[PDB]
Amino acid sequence: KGEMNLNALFIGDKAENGQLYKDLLIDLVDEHLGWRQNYMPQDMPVISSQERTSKSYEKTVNHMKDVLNEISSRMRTHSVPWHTAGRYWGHMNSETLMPSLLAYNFAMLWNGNNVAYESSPATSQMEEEVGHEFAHLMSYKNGWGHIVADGSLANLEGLWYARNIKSLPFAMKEVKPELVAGKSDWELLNMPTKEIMDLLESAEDEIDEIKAHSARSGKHLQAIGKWLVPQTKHYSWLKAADIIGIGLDQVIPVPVDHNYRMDINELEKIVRGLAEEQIPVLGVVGVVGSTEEGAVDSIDKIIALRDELMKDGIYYYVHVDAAYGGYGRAIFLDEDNNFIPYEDLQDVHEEYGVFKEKKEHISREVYDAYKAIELAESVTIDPHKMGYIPYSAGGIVIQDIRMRDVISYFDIPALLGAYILEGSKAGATAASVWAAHHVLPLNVAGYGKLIGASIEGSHHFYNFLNDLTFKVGDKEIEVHTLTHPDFNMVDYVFKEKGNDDLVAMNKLNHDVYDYASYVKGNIYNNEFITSHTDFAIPDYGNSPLKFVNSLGFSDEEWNRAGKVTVLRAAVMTPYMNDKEEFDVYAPKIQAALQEKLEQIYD
Amino acid sequence: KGEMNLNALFIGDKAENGQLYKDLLIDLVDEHLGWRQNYMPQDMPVISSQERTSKSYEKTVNHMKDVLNEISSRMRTHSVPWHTAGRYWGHMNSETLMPSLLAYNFAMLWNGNNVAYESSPATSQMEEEVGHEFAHLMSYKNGWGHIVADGSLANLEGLWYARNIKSLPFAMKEVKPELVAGKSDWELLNMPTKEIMDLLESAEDEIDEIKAHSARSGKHLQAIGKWLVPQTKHYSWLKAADIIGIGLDQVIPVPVDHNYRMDINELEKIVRGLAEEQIPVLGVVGVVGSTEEGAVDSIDKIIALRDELMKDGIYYYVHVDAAYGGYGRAIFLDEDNNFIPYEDLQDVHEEYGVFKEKKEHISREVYDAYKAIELAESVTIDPHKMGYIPYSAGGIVIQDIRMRDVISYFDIPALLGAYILEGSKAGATAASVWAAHHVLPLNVAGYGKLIGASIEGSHHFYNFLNDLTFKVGDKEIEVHTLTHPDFNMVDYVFKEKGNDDLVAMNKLNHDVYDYASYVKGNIYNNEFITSHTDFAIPDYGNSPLKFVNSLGFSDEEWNRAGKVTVLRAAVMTPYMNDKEEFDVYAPKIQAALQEKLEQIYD
Ligand SMILES: Cc1ncc(COP(=O)(O)O)c(CNN[C@@](C)(Cc2ccc(O)c(O)c2)C(=O)O)c1O
Ligand SMILES: Cc1ncc(COP(=O)(O)O)c(CNN[C@@](C)(Cc2ccc(O)c(O)c2)C(=O)O)c1O
Repeated sequence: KGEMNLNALFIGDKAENGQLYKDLLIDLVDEHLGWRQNYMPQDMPVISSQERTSKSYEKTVNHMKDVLNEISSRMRTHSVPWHTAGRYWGHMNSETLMPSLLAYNFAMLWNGNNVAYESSPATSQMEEEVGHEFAHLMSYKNGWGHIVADGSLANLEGLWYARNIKSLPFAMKEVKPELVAGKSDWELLNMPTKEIMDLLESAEDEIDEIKAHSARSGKHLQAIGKWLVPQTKHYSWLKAADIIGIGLDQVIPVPVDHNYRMDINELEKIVRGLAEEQIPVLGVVGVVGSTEEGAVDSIDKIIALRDELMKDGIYYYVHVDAAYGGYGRAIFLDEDNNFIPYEDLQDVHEEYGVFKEKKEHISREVYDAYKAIELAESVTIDPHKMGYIPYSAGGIVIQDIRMRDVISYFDIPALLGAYILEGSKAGATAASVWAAHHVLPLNVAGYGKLIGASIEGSHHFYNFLNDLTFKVGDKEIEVHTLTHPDFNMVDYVFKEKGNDDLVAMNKLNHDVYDYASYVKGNIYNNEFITSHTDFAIPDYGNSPLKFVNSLGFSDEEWNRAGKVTVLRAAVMTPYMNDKEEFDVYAPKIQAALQEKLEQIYD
Repeated sequence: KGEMNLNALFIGDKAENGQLYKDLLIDLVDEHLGWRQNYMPQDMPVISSQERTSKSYEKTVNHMKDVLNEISSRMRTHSVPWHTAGRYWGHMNSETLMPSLLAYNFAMLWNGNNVAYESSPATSQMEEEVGHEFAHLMSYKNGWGHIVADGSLANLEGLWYARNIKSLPFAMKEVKPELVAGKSDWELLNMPTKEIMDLLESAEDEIDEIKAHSARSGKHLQAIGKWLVPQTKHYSWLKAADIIGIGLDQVIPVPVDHNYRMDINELEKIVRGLAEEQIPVLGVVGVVGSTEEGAVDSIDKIIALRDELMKDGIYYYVHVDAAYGGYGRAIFLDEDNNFIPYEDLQDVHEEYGVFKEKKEHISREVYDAYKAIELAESVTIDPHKMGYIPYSAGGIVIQDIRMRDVISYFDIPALLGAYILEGSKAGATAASVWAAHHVLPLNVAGYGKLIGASIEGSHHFYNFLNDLTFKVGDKEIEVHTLTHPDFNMVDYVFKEKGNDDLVAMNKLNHDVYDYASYVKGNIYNNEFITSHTDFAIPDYGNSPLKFVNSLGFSDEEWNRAGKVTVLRAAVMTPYMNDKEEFDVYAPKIQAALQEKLEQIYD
């Protein structure tokens, strides 16, 4: 429809569109109450007119008012103001899409459970569409998807899929050896996922028994392999191994590079060596959007490697943790859902308003990674992150809908609970995601413009911080950024011009956070709020060494400190894409930081 | 505060309190927008006055209106009208508490994540209170609890707790044998949960290593035991075994009686025999509130047995699945949180308005079961069920807060995600439960009156159906109820006076449902809606035999049909507690059923 103002799809940092929200909220509530009054309209109201004027009613209503007044006080005292544009530079949390908030409230009035079509048939159809929409976002042909409570529970379901998938070859031999005839025990534990599926889908009257001898029985859980994850992974993955059964001991950290993306060379070493040891890879986890750095792993090279190892009879499952950057793929899809060629990206992004300045914003290495998500088997995608959908809304997407039969217990499912890890779920959550996917198409005409604004605002902050020098009473403090953002997270540190004590930078940056957080002061009066993370050698290795040395520290001071405290800003605000609007909040950030540093040292 | 009208704590079956809802909704939204405008009030609105009058804005707003209009159409076409009182007699779904709906919407405007205190400190304190409130509901002293996305995910976390708990004895010997010195391998796999906890809490500088050798490593998952569940259990438990690692093969169905409650004698047989086989019980699952019958298992006798077997060195973990009836315990607690003596129940329930007619409504056998929930280790409680809190809100409660350290990864937790199975969670979900727990105390002064009304309305329907005879063209059809409700679910069947074909009753009852559902007709025009369930011998055994024979069928016709189709009504409406209000909807149900049966046969 030509052009779409994102400035109307949010309530606003200063409640600029608060009447629009309130008016559409009331219009929707009024439509639900009309539905209610006109279901069995011959029935007269059970709550009488005199009951609603009684003292019993007034005392109950006044008590509700007192409880809601206490919720209001606590929420307006101890809550964080990330709705503001150029003052919040911290965690992956900004404003949520008004269409989604309006739709959750509307559907919550029906209280539908999506575990069963019978409970809410309309919210259930919406969830199936949302999964078919998640598949077409990931270019998965004949794929599927479902909303998960959170992204940690979706990462778990991924391991559930793979755990049960690698267990199927061995089980097939134990129930219908005919399917896996002439196959070495090790050729079974290195069978491609497509073949395992094609075989199972062939044995119609045997799928149940093959699955009864699968990992669902509890056997072969240590034999299916070792889960390979980036070392800078999320604890959801550690927890996933513990719960699924493989155990934390069958998790191997794959080292990351100085851009904090998995070292594909090192992955090759780990995989090839474990295969010489005849131990399989249950699977490798690729991360698009790192928890602390916004780093996009080279899914392109992870999948390229898989192909090269298949010639040597080694296959691994690939699950993409795109909890953060999954919605980010929309910046690469046209209105016909085709991946835009890179040579045309900058031109298409000017035609659609994704980016306001015609320059490179996305590296071909991140483009190539986002593209190869279609060759992976499963993806964790979190609407409650860069989908700007309200919590709790996570998501999983599978490359082949048939895969759901490896998790299946017993067309739109009539019992989604028999195709998912969780049980009872809100259909309001589905209406929230469907509304957002329908106001904002999962392409360059909708979510692309929103993610583009997040990225362009991250780049303006990056360029602002890379020239920031202060002056705190004969103490010049310079700001230094960690790496060029692969998405929209800009990490940064503060340093005294001539302090070669990393423990002193790690204390400067800890003190900047302390002031830029609830730790010190009232959060309703903080002029700049940011996030903090420690990069410790136990988990990050010497991946930050290049950075620490660039700032003038030694490899011994690094091993002495044991870590670097980095400040993190996931720029999810969609208001700082315009350099002009950023240049208003620029002096407001510098002035705030000066005072903050001036309180730290005096 | 004397007396509390529940008729003001709901929007209404005919939107009687829709202005109150809308007015408190707008008052709350207005309080949030004021908070937003007055955080950094020196900042001028980024969305300009002219932007909000532009055609770009109007076209975007009109598209949002069109999407929300499509959600409205689909939701008002294919949704179920359970808000009505005496016309919906089906699944555990009625109206949700207005205080909770108002509070979710208010807190959703802050979009707080409860996985971390830093994200929303106010919603996080509310969740800790809600868990301390769940513990005092279950009389757990020094206990704790947390909100789970759903009850299936809470049942999983229970198995996570027990799986890791039984694994601790063996692991203790492998890291600090000193703690479990002089203990047989089998005395370790039959150690009481308190001792395992007291031992682990003693080895301060070793807990991490003991846990690293626990089931979290992936070892000893088949050695920890067999999970014992009622045969009429929920598939969440089957799924839980598959995911946790023990596997579906280590799940033993314990047979139920003709009241569809676990046969404690049969449990004794299974437990004692498996102990002679030297195979441990990972744990036994007790169910308060059955999925299809509303049956309360004798936790009293399950725990009594545990004590008796401990003399023979056999201990089992007990997890209570009170997803449905957990909130039901409030009907037994005084304003000082003491369990009311049974001899006084009827008198206290008249003093508090829990029951309007002074008669027995709760059997001493259900009282005794609800009381012994305090001796169990963990309980699944679903606010999104009989807590009348909106979906998705489930819950877990642990008898000892220290138990969280067996699941712990790394005062109010500063990272609840390291004490729970899930990750990112809505703080709005917490504000919804906290609001309900604060308007309705978890005792006889709040939730007791609501659950009492649900139960008294279930009893009036039970007594109505037990004398219901029709007349469909020389075909007299009589209604027969399954069992006396243990909570608020009344199961029932329809039968032709002289049809001894159970397959014909199972078709009569299937046809009654077909008409009383979305299967046949428009659901906005259904005058009576009910639920259906098949009781098959594979899962229910000969537990329905007494019932089928009472209706005049033979033990051969039972084995021929293989099942009985039962109609189910979980009376969660709080409006039918008054016989006078029920007697209005009584003729409206009989008239509807007559027509329904008259369509089936002609
Ligand atoms: C890269 C990555 N993958 C998966 C997940 C798990 O997702 P989910 O939270 O839905 O279960 C994550 C985790 N992301 N969540 C955060 C960023 C949440 C958070 C927000 C604000 C805070 O103040 C804190 O402390 C946490 C997390 O780190 O857990 C992920 O990053
Ligand atoms: C006794 C019992 N225990 C645990 C659970 C799992 O709880 P959760 O749903 O929160 O994950 C259940 C399941 N209860 N859910 C229902 C009753 C849901 C449902 C409502 C309406 C419908 O039309 C259908 O089909 C299902 C279920 O049976 O799954 C439980 O009963």
